[PDB]
Amino acid sequence: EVQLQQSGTVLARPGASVKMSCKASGYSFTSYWMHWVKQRPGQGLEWIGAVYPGNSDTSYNQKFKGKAKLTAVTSASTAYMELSSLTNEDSAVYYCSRSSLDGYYVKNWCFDVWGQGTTVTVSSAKTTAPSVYPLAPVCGDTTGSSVTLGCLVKGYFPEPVTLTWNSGSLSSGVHTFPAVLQSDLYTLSSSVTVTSSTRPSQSITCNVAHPASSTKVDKKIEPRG
Amino acid sequence: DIQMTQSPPYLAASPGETITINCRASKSIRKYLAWYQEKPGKTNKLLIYSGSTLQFGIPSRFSGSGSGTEFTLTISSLEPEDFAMYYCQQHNEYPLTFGAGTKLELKRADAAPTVSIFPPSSEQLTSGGASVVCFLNNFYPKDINVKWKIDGSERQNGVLNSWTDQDSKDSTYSMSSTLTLTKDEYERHNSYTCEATHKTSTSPIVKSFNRNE
Repeated sequence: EVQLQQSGTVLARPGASVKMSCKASGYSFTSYWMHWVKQRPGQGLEWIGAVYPGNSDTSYNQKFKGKAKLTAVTSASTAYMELSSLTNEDSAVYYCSRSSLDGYYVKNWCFDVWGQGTTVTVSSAKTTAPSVYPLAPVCGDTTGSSVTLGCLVKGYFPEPVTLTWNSGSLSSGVHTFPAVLQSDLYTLSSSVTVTSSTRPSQSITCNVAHPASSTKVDKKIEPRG
Repeated sequence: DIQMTQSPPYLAASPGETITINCRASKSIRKYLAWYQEKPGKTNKLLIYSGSTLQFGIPSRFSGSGSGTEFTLTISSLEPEDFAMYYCQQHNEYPLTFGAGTKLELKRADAAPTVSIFPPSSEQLTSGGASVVCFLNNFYPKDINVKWKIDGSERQNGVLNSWTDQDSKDSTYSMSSTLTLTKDEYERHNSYTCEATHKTSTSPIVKSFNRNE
């Protein structure tokens, strides 16, 4: 079965360099052009370049002549891409993909196999653990039937953080939102709705984990007095 | 470069119906256009190449037509798993380029949002910050406006919104708006309002609280 394993996320301070891998398995590596595609959030896929491992030849989008260097190691079935002079602009997902036809002269074809993507985050921001504040309803507002409780997770970097409600035992009626950038730092929230009989008669606790700063906290949600 | 424009960007539909989306090239690309399905937690799948050829292993409900300048993709009979993101890529010349994408959404019953507003946590107050959070939950369609009012005045600065994608259980969206103030600015006012205007109601859904309450 044909795979392309890409390397893990990288963080990089502006102006820096970064090099990523793409380990190809289960077909003749030297016979197919490996392509690199870039994807920034809401902005569509751009083609960067491609390398022909069978003769180590390479073709680059004019837009990346400066930016990218592609290389292959054929003993290892791997292709590499190295991006230099980093910028916020270069913060994106980068994919390698296999041309769907073998052969050297089918340079511009489509791709049948993609890798899961490598994430490049380019930031001057420092590693910060998040503040975890609990959201409890407006003083004395157990409304009609249900009750929504929340969790605010503020000013951390880098991504990600992972949240659960009551150690993960409580899991429907949860909405966890995608993080957003405030200045340098990420912030995200999560809601959980549950029947007004469940609470404040039982304990509901928010569980945030930020692996990047080795933080694990639990805010129990307390009624407001 | 050749420029792809895919239309529509968005599209809602239901299991069983047909849809067909567009991709237009800025110049002639002979017959050479491919289509990719993009789905969270899975690698991009090739669906069609050269305008009309099925990729090995792709169901025959996917079909493609076009040549020169105008192409389509058609899904004959939408399957749950077909709700996804589709891109077109031209394979006629250097440099390869893509369209922007079409997002294919599962249509369901209009659903009014369940609003909730939350005052700053005391732990936040103590450290000098004050964030008021407002959860707008389980609504359809996706279009919504939220409005922060301080003591009656609409306040735009310091508001950060985030939307979830279409829910895997009931297909609804959910939102969270967080206006962030300095604790000093926070106490300078009394009335905090979150107003949500949504297709389901001619009048906005308002929720607020008074700082001393």
